[PDB]
Amino acid sequence: LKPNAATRDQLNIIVSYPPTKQLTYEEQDLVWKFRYYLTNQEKALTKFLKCVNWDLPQEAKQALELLGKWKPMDVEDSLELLSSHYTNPTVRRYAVARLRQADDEDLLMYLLQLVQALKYENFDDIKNGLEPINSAEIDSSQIITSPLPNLEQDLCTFLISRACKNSTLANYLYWYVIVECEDQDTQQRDPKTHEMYLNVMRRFSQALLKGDKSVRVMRSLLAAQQTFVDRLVHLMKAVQRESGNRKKKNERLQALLGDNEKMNLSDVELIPLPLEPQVKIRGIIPETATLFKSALMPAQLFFKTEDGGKYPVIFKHGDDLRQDQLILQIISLMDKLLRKENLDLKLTPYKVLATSTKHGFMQFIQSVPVAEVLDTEGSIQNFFRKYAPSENGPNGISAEVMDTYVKSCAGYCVITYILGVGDRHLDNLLLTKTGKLFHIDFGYILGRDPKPLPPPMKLNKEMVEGMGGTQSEQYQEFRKQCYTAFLHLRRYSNLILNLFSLMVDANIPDIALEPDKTVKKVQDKFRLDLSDEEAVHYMQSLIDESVHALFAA
Ligand SMILES: C[C@@H]1COCCN1C1=N[C@H]2N(CC[C@@H](C(F)(F)F)N2Cc2cncc(Cl)c2)C(=O)C1
Repeated sequence: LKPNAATRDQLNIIVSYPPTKQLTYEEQDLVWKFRYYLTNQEKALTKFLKCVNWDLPQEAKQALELLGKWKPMDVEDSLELLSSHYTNPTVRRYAVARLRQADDEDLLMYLLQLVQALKYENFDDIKNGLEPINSAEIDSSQIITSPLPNLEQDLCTFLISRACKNSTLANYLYWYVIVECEDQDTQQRDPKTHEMYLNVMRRFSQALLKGDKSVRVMRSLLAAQQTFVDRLVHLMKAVQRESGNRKKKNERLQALLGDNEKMNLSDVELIPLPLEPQVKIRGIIPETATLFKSALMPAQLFFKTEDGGKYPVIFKHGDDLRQDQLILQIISLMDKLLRKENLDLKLTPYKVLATSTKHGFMQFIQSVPVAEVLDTEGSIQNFFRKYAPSENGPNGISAEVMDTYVKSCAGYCVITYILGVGDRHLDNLLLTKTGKLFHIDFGYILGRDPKPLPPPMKLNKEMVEGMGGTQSEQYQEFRKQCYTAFLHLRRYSNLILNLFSLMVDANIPDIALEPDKTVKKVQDKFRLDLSDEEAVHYMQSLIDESVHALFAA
């Protein structure tokens, strides 16, 4: 029953191993023996469930008795029980029971991954949920637009249940499920999975229709959004087909946008913007809409908002926004995590929402790429002097602007390092007149890069020069903020890792390459082998080596 002191210490070693580390057969044999003692340790549960062979009915049965008797697990820990690693129905109900304890604010932080977790759920239990054919004959983008006249819930039931009580959650659940239906690789390689997402959508549609006055209206709005996107897509196809230069294309873009009788995109009743449903839109301003220099022909569009505002967006048609959608979702979570630890590092986690595997939205943040900053003002400090001057301020620039700059440089240095962001150049490093420095274009992630031998630390001459060099007080503050952000993010390793673990079968280019090796790629950047004091030095070493190497050119 109770182990000795030396054994109690041996078990403690195991309980606090990283998630990618595999327990040995004898290691598990020990944990299995003292499973009743381990009951008082919530962090032991994870290690315990890794000892069970769910193909052995009595072992599974034995384990589930202990699950009900175990110390209730964390909401961050419950995300591990929804991964592909656990498919036993009761285990997955336990995970959901722990999510029933979370706020919608947190549920929203994990919803991208939760929608993905439906792939490991029971497809029949989801089908038998439909109250009273070829799957290709059922258009996903037509379900909501064609309305017909303790451990009780599974994941599907739960997500819909909460989506009816909350309009924001419903908007994302809808679009996250819409893109999972629209996935052509899933349709072709796993037809039974594609059928499931359709059944989740029909269940959601049905659930709304059975709801009250406010719930029933959510279904109309969702259908109004679908319809708007559908028409924006048709407008895009048209402009991309239009023969001529960018000038002739923009003429056609604004021409069609101006034609509300034909297109219905310039004047509409207030509908939640798919990208940020907290924002209601009146339609697109035609005259301000144009195409970017890019060969894809993406469009910058100005949405008239509920309160006279103008919300710029990038609408890409002919591209998959899911990888950028994941990266921006992680940067947002990491920013929220740092703020929770009272460390606001002036980050720019703009919104990205793929509305299909072929099209999506992006929240446009007014800025100038550092490339252009140099092409016109010659330096980051010259640019900041122009738009943000102060006589008493450091290097003849405002304190707030200088402070925001150092803070975001440090924030992004750590995040881009942890997420292993490749293809870094001055075209995708953006700067704001408030001092906000941020990265865009997440086409190369988790150590992937177009060029061979990419550096682990994405830092350059211009960035350091903008700080007033290596001997500045600012440079010292930069270092201090890097290693602080790092220790804070390392604290939330389990969560960042469990979420990435739920993206292995998501069809994210750079995750698909090595799904098995993905979690470890991230897990290694945290350097969980090192103590906080060691980590601080490891970070300072990265910075030194990086800076020395960049001046050596
Ligand atoms: C929404 C965010 C944040 O706000 C800023 C823009 N932005 C992005 N811009 C972007 N891009 C891919 C390349 C091109 C595009 F989309 F046209 F194909 N550019 C335009 C672009 C490129 N370089 C500088 C600027 Cl300001 C603008 C992004 O993945 C994100």
